[PDB]
Amino acid sequence: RRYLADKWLYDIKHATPDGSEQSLVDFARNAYKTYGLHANQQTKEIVYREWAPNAQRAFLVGEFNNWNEESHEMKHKDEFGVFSITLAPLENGDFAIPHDSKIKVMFVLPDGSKVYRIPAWITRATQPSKETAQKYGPTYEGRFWNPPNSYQFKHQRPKFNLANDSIKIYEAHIGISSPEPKVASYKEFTQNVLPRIKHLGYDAIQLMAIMEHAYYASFGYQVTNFFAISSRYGTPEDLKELIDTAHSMGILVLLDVIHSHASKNSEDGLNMFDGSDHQYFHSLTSGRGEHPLWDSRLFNYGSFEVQRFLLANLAYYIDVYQFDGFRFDGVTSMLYLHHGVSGVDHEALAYLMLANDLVHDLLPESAVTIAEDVSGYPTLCLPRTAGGGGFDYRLAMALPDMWIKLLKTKQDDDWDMGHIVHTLTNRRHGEKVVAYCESHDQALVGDKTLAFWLMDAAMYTDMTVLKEPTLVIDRGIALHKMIRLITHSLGGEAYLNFEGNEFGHPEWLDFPRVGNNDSYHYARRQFNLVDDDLLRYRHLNEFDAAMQNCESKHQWLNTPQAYVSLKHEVDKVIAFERNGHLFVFNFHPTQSFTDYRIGVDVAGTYKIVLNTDRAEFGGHNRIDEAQEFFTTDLEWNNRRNFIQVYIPSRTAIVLTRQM
Repeated sequence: RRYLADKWLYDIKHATPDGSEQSLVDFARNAYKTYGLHANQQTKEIVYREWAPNAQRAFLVGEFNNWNEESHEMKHKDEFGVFSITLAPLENGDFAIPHDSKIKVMFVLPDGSKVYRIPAWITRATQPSKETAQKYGPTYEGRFWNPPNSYQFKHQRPKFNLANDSIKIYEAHIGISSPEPKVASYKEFTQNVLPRIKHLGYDAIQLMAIMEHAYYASFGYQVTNFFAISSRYGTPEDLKELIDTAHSMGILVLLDVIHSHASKNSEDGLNMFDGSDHQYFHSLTSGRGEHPLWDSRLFNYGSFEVQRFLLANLAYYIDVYQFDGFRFDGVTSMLYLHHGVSGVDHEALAYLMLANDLVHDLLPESAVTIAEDVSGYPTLCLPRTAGGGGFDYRLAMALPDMWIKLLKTKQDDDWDMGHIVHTLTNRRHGEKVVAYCESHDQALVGDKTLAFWLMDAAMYTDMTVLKEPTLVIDRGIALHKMIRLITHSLGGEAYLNFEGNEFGHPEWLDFPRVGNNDSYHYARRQFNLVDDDLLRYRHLNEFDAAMQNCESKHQWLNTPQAYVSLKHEVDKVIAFERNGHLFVFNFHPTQSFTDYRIGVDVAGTYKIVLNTDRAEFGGHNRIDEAQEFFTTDLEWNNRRNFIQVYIPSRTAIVLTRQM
């Protein structure tokens, strides 16, 4: 439709001093090696460069020259609008700027006034002290990171081929990852939570809220400093070790990348960086719209230095931190000119195309990219040789709403099985999907988790092991396990789980904020319930670990769609097959079934590999897992063979073929 992607690539490849040709990787590597600030370890010189076309003069200031506005003026802009400076070593032979001290760049504007900014490619920035804040407000401060010894990676990236391998994703947030009302750290995650995720068996960790942001209750979505990992949890070397460690564990690490919008903050953010309304962002008079959920600003992808900035940002996280891939947030607001309330923004789309090219050129056959897109735009996840966007996956954001309607309005006798199957299997061919049954927003104040819809206030008295389950608690535990498993096996090409729902976390989540007196009482995760043996929460957690490890041995996610054979409206039973394996579910409120027939297409002997009625999962142990299920050579539910099962009221099972 438009050929902006190809025009922009020719200019990249002949942007050399002699006119000779270079590669796209060479462009983005030479950029993060040439822009920002860089120390020379052999001569002790330092070089700094900075794009700022609206500014007339530029001066580097900070603790290293006592914020002097005259002594370190940069050389005149070249024909591309870039200031530059070489700092000689001091007379004693030392670097002229000390390590982790505070710095700013000052610009003189056309009207002669002065503004103060954190440099745009800085690698660290920090929240102010209570004394500074009473005076100057809540603005963050930027730091010059030049340590005496940089962390040296010891492990290679894990062996991974995107086309062939499955990926199961644990969605996590560093700060809430403890039972205490506080902000937890990178090192605590490395030592206390990486083992829990390895026990549960996920392939990858999706890190939310890593790009730096000042407003905590925004869950990470309002970004201020793009080349800086967040300081409220620790330092750049702490994170490199966290990733080196996951890599030794065989775990890929992905970054939540927010390139859809930016914070409205001015001094600690990019809004009005060089004084003007039109450097990184579209001007307000351009009428190019606003984000419908977040008070924010939007980028101008057509500027050559903005392409250099965002593309170097991707190569920097891959090369310098050894991240393995990305989830792009807010894709629905980027794709459309009305930002989600059918007319497409082709400049924003061309940037995502070039971004997918670079990332796959950097790690041939291994790199991963994912999209957050409510709308479901077609061709987003097809390759570039076929005209596509180049994404590998998208999220399945409609599924959680099906379960809420069921519990609020219907008696148990009146559940509709055919409606449940249709919702889970409706996806577009060639465009792979990440599925889940409740989202990180459903866990918040004012909302209700799955667990609360099922059992209500009786969770605060009758979740004890000491008394036999009441009628309400028995019903509730069984349904919580059945809902996750049918989502995992029937609903997509990858899986996702939000921290805490793997065990039925009660009550709600709430960050510190004005309406609760900045209370951290609900800004935490009661991992301690999993560790208490007088309660039933551990029953749900042990079920989750068994689900994930089953998939890694018997692949079923990154494979073709399932064939479904049953969905009965008076008995309330569902059954299907995928990548050669078999799945069965019974939802009836009072009746248990003996000798129920189930269909199967490849003859042989089958054995159960997962079962929800285990006592260790809170069940009543009515089901015998040592049984061999031989196939009968007779057609059933449109398959070539069948087996016969016993399934009590409210239980589910999975089976595979013995070679």
